[PDB]
Amino acid sequence: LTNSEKSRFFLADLTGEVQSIPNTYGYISGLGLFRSAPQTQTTFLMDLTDWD
Amino acid sequence: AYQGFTKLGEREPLNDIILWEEITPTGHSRKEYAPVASTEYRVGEVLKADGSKVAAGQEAQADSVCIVNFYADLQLSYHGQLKVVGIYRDAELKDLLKLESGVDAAAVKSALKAKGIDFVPTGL
Repeated sequence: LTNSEKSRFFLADLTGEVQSIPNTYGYISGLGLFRSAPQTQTTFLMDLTDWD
Repeated sequence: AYQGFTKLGEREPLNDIILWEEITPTGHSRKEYAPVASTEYRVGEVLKADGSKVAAGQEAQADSVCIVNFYADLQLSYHGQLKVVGIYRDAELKDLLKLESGVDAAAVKSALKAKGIDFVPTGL
């Protein structure tokens, strides 16, 4: 159903196509243990207190 | 280079080491000093008569325990005051003291003990 190799006046078959999708991992991001804290400024502070 | 962290700083000591002192109409147990140039005072630092800190070998010259935080470049205390003050007469203070390098703590304690200052044991 398509042109052959090395000739234009003959025919050949395509018979589909294979694919190679890379490997992606999502275990840690799927754990959902990180809590989103959206903020406005470009730098956030924090003060640490520890009683003796 | 941002080497990973930014430390904004540590809080300066608060004036809470005074447990008991002879309080009168005026400052019987506290005296005033003229601040020395380019010298930073914190609470709990031992001072000599001239107003400088006690160094190694000068432990017997201990005069008072600073109870205010002074900023050398600003030349004002953290309470907006013009002069540094310290406890020199009879009083009871917490054992927390800030001494310089190579300063004998026991020698400083004995020198302040004779003037009337006692140091209650503090624990943690």
